[PDB]
Amino acid sequence: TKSRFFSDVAETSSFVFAVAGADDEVVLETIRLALKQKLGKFLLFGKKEDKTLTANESVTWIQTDTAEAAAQGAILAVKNKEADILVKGFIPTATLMHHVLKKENGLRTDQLLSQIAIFDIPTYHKPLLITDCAMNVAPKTKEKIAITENALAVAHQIGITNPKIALLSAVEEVTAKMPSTLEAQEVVQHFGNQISVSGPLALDVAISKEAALHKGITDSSAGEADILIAPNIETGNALYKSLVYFAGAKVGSAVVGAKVPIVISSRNDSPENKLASFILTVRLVEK
Amino acid sequence: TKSRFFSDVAETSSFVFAVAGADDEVVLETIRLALKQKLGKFLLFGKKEDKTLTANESVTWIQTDTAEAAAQGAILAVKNKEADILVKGFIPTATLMHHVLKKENGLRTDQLLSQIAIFDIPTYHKPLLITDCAMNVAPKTKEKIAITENALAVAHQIGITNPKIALLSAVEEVTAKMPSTLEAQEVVQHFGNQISVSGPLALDVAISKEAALHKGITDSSAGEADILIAPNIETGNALYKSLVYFAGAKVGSAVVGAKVPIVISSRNDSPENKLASFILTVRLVEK
Ligand code: NI
Ligand code: NI
Ligand code: NI
Ligand code: NI
Repeated sequence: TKSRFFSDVAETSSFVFAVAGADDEVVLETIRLALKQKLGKFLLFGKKEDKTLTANESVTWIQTDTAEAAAQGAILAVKNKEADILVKGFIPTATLMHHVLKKENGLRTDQLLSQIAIFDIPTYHKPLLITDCAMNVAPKTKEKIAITENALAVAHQIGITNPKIALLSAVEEVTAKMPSTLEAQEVVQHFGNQISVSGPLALDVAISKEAALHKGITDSSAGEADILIAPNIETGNALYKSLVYFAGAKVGSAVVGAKVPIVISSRNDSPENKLASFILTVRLVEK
Repeated sequence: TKSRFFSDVAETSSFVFAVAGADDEVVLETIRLALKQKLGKFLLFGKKEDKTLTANESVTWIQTDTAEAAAQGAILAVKNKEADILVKGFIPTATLMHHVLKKENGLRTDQLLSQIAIFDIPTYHKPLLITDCAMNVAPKTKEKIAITENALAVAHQIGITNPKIALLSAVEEVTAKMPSTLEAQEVVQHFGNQISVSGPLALDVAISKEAALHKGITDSSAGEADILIAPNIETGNALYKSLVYFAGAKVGSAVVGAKVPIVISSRNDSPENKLASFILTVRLVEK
């Protein structure tokens, strides 16, 4: 038997999702699913109301004929404590973040923003957090620190014990030929022994006891990573997708580091994984 | 029912493997397995003979007390047409390649060398080639071309029809923020319509019809990639490992682009996957 982050017991909740661009089924489907299980309530900023959806007592529609004003309103709702979670609707991520990063809008803090995802992978025995798979493109040491910090906050917020973090690379030898290894090393040195952080580690070493041993790695944090820190966006994303498409993984994803959790789902995500993202952000709301 | 590259019918063969540093079980185990099914014959350059192994009529032992001379002999055996396949034994990859790349040793050609791997993934329906997962660290456009060229040669040599190639990235929007996308684009433009090459593509788009459609990608080469070209080593390697450790994949791997196929297996690989690498290189030998 394994540990699962997403159980068959529906998290319920009264938190408010502000949806920036509540249009198109790719956006609405997830909202329906949430309502079905009462995951929370919704503030919808959109062009064309779905009056079959907005009849729900937990739904309120805010007409916005502009993607600009759609992001703008959803952002302000959160700023004013009217919504707990920011959700990107049918608009570009660039448009949402342009407003999210606007300091006067008060969502930004000192932290780098980063995407993070939590996976239930049937061939793993516990939940796996992977970051950053969708936002930070080529983070260097400083950014990787912040990304790891955000991962830590997330682990703590959602009840992952004392997480084992693995800075991912292609090898565990630190070499000038492969900067990801060097940056991995310097991230590890930032934290020292404050947390269980290690790397550079290839993936096998990070999540397989057998592989570690075969590579002469003898501790008990190897093969048990709770959090992987991608070396670059392409690695994080490939990994994310292989888990979903080949490993049969269930995954919830969010952008963290702002005053509220942000959902930024992609067009390809299954309704189930997009719901899972809602659930994750609900689990991330600390009052 | 799916197509499998590695069948239950054992490829047999009379080709000769030259093993550079035939020592330690991590190296020998694979050789035993090959012998069991008569995959081919062996020229072993090693420190300490295994006389239980070398009694085999298909095995000949060449005493070498140096990793240097171990690589050196295995290389010369291939140069002289005494062996068909070069296998790295219990020595560093750096030591093997130092001799492999020595032009006077005649293994090198005009081509970039690259690692490539062929996967049978139960949740995919046909074999998947992924490159480069272990050698080229940060290939740019020129290198990615060569890598793709090597992939093409490999596809042709092993009977993969007209392969669909996908230049992998985190997104399909080409942007200056993410050079992998730009380089992907320029690789695609090198080939034009000579082959089915496309990208930048995130992984979902490359190997899932459903995902492509969800992203407004309407052809019939999407969701059917036969070959993925990694944007960088960390992505290729992560992908390789997730397939093995999470997707239950069977995988054979080789370094290609030299006069003979080269096996460079890692300490963590299962004996089965290492055998699979032997089989792949047997399949790669063209006389
Ligand atoms: Ni606490
Ligand atoms: Ni520091
Ligand atoms: Ni032909
Ligand atoms: Ni060109």
